Amino acid sequence: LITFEKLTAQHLPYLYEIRFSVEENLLHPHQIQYLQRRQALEDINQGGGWICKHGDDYAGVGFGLFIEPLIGGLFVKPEYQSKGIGSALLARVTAWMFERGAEAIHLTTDPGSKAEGFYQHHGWAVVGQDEFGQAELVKRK
Amino acid sequence: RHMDSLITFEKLTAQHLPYLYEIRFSVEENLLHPHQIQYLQRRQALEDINQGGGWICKHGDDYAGVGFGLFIPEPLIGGLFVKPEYQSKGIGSALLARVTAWMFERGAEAIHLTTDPGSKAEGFYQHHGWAVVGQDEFGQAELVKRK
Ligand SMILES: CC(C)(COP(=O)(O)OP(=O)(O)OC[C@H]1O[C@@H](n2cnc3c(N)ncnc32)[C@H](O)[C@@H]1OP(=O)(O)O)[C@@H](O)C(=O)NCCC(=O)NCCS
Ligand SMILES: CC(C)(COP(=O)(O)OP(=O)(O)OC[C@H]1O[C@@H](n2cnc3c(N)ncnc32)[C@H](O)[C@@H]1OP(=O)(O)O)[C@@H](O)C(=O)NCCC(=O)NCCS
Repeated sequence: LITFEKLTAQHLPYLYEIRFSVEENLLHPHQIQYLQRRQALEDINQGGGWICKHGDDYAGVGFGLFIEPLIGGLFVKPEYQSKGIGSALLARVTAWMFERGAEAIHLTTDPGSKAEGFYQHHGWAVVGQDEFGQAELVKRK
Repeated sequence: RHMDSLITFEKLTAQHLPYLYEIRFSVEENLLHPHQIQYLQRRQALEDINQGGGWICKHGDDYAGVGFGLFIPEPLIGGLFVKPEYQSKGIGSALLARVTAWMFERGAEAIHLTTDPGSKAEGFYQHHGWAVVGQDEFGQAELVKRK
């Protein structure tokens, strides 16, 4: 069955696997640096992540960070999308951020991507564009 | 006998995909460049693996190094990476030799690769008989090895 558990260092390979499985919100040049092992492990080790398994298959990953409160990543393999996994991960990360004391959470996403409407459906608002042309979204406590 | 019995080698298959990424992002030189992002997307990475020119190395139970050749679009070294903690143990040379021999056995008259100019890898390749022939469209050093 589908399980959600805390994302830990041992999940590093599967974080990459899920992240590179998606067909929208592909990795952009300015984001390469955050996947280098030392930085990816630092992100995981903030403790704001969950990973979803379908049996022994890794299905989705979501993590929040304080660097600034941010959704560091939210990705579900295409074959597991539209089953509630992304919403379940986002809800866990969002609650974690607010319990840590965040007043607002930020994220960026490809403008007009399916993810943009998904976040808006969950109460996030587009507030502009960053220097890289990504849509900036905010959710307040 | 030349290498610790703890170090084993497996033919690279689709099931190794997560560990290919893990090893690739562990290195501190020849970091991923913008023009190379596309080759890591799952469908493209699996297509690369499926050309059949790859091996992966484990140190004990820990994945340690990966190397793979391609014949399409042309004979190339598609990737060669060893985790920092497992470098200088013969793994990169072993993977390079395995891939190189497979390519030549299957008909390659020459193999090319690109690497960061002046990187440790550049000298490593030259030590194994590769020659710098120039630079590519991004300023990477282009190297060749001939049959
Ligand atoms: C975006 C993503 C994380 C969402 O996760 P998911 O598991 O597919 O989403 P869920 O199943 O939890 O929720 C989807 C549901 O939300 C609702 N929904 C989604 N977008 C909506 C919109 N624009 N308006 C109204 N409702 C919407 C729908 O009910 C939808 O169900 P449906 O697809 O069957 O029609 C996931 O699809 C994904 O990884 N996409 C590719 C990578 C990506 O863009 N990640 C975001 C990086 S910023
Ligand atoms: C480059 C890389 C693949 C080499 O693999 P490795 O497992 O560390 O190398 P090996 O143990 O098989 O061989 C190393 C030996 O090659 C020889 N060698 C290497 N560079 C040399 C040079 N410039 N001149 C002469 N001999 C050299 C040395 O004998 C060296 O021994 P040492 O490590 O004790 O000093 C690996 O270090 C790596 O992944 N580096 C980072 C990522 C990278 O640059 N990959 C290449 C992408 S194009």
